[PDB]
Amino acid sequence: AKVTVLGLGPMGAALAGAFLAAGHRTTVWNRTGATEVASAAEAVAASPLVVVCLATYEAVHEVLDPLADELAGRTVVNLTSGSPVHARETANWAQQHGAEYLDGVIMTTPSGIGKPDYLLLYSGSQAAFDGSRGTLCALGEPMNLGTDAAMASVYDTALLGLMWGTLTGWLHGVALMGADGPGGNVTATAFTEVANRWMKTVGVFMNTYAPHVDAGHYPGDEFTLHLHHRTMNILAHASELRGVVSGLPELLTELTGRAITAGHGNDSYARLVEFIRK
Amino acid sequence: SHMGAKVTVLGLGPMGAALAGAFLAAGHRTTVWNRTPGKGGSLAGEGATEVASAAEAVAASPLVVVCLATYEAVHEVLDPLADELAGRTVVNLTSGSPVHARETANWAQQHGAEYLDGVIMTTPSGIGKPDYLLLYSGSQAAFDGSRGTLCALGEPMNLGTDAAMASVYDTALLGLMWGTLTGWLHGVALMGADGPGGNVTATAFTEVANRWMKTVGVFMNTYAPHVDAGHYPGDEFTLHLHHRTMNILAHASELRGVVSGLPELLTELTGRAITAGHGNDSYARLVEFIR
Ligand SMILES: [Cl-]
Ligand SMILES: [Cl-]
Repeated sequence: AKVTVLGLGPMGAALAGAFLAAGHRTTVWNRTGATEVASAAEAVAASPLVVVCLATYEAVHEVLDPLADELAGRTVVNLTSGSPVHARETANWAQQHGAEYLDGVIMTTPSGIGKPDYLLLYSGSQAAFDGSRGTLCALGEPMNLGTDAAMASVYDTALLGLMWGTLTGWLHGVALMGADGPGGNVTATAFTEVANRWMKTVGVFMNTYAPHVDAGHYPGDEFTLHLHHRTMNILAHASELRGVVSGLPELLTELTGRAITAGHGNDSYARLVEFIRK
Repeated sequence: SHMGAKVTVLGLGPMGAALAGAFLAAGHRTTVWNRTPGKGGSLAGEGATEVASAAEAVAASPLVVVCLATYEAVHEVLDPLADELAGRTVVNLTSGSPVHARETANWAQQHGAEYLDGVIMTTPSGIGKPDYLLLYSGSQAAFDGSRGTLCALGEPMNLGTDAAMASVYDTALLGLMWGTLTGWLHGVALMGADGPGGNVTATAFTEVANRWMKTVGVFMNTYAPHVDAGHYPGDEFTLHLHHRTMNILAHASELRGVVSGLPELLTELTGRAITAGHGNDSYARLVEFIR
């Protein structure tokens, strides 16, 4: 399959190599076995699928706006990182000039491209995703978020916050396990061996609590917010004894405490969405 | 019927009665006791033997599983049975402190009982299900000799030889759970909010999130040797990048009215690491800034 990569930076060059490794006829172009052309006009003309990874959405428009007429009948997969509004604006512009627009985000570094274990998230034209999915598989596992092009930007930000939340609880537990004391002086590798098994149950919690959020009904069942707050105060006590100062226990008891004061102690953790949202 | 291994459960609260049922369902000759009568339920009809005294329950099995309200109650029940427990295996799944676990273990060693201190990483309805964890620490002889029976409750993991480890592990794993779930709630509120690419349901985001947690699990496994080595190479995701992308999350959350305190925590923690000159280092370098 013919595919054009616009932008051969660290990530861009990784994407072009993934297409070549997967047996695609690849044309490349950079602002600074692949067939490199000297102009973006030539690159766009060489393929019906044009993948874009530029530094900013401003760079995307500076390169693509002069090519407004050349893009009719083509598919534009824009993996550039940017805001939800810029993804929507580029989607509308592409729709104006007759191009199928898929906005995407790469959920790994340049060295993760080509490996099918890393995710790339796309949102926008469904005909583009379905028609291009086999080619996009060269870069990693493709997921279709839906029809709104701006979804990929929001998802990346929301998934990074989930990652940092996980990693901050992990680092807190690592220091907790490493501190001197009875049952302490455990290495981070030993703790993480158990932690990664435990993450299967944490994933079950998230799967259990998402319908709670959507329904506005948060049955506490066997793990009420009373018990969360109860055990969070033990974590804060243990952390103060073992010298672990991460700010997490203060965030958690204050959040649950506000929900308890509101009278929702008999609810599940998902009720706490009402206390971080507007 | 019930010709499997003989096991006693002390304590018939919701969790203890769940443990007894799981032993029965696996076919074990199960003797049960509770500090107050009438809390056996359908256990005796399911094949268990309820006895009136803890001394009688202890003498009925070479494996004694303990699940009471507190370690105070543990000590009150076990203290009079010092000689009765000599030569037996005591598996104490009561929730408590590392010191109480250690006090109980040292008492057990004093009187000739093999002691495993454990924690159950689920609720009573999770006992006997799939992939739910029970963590044990203490006597390796007890773990290896009792493992086949303990599998009736859930997936057992041997944490090591220090009996107090299980208590510390439970507290550390809960913090990891709350950190994950608070970042999840943050993403839920971020995704559901108005705006381009928004108004996404929590269920839709979570299906994507549960795929993403495989990569997040790789980050933890990658960073754990960093902490143990004291060497935090940033590679292609440095603390500089973390901090810069955290500011986008902070501004995006501010726009969409998501107020979790997570973004301020992350930028503050990474900010001190960069000010100290470790911006090129990995996320694992931050362990020195909470230690
Ligand atoms: Cl670039
Ligand atoms: Cl009790």
